[PDB]
Amino acid sequence: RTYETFKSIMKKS
Amino acid sequence: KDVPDSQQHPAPEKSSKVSEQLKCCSGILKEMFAKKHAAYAWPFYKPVDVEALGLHDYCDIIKHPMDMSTIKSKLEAREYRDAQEFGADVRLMFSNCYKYNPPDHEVVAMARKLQDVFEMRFAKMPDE
Repeated sequence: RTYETFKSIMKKS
Repeated sequence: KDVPDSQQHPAPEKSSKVSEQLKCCSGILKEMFAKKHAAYAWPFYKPVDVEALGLHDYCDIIKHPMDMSTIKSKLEAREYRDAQEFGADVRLMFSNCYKYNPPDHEVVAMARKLQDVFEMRFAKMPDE
């Protein structure tokens, strides 16, 4: 698929 | 001892440089594994958790997710055919960062920075 994601780093939100 | 049989294995029976290198590699990766590179190696100290980071695309990208710990562990596991197996998956782990993520990304940010340390490390390895 389209690379919408990345290796999410540190839930700062 | 002193054998010209270097087709299937570059090594004698195994490791004339390798395990010395790996041992280097480990001190080099475990260097990266130091809480200094852990500003920039810690997404690497451990594997990609694709169900975690929210990947799901992962298996498109990341065939062979490498991480410090893994090239560290394989290193120490002595899967490392040598350092060039070390720096292979250090960089492959640097790769899984670049392949998946944009090159401005934090993980990739480590990878390039770990690349300062790792490759400098790697270069001070044996070879002789």
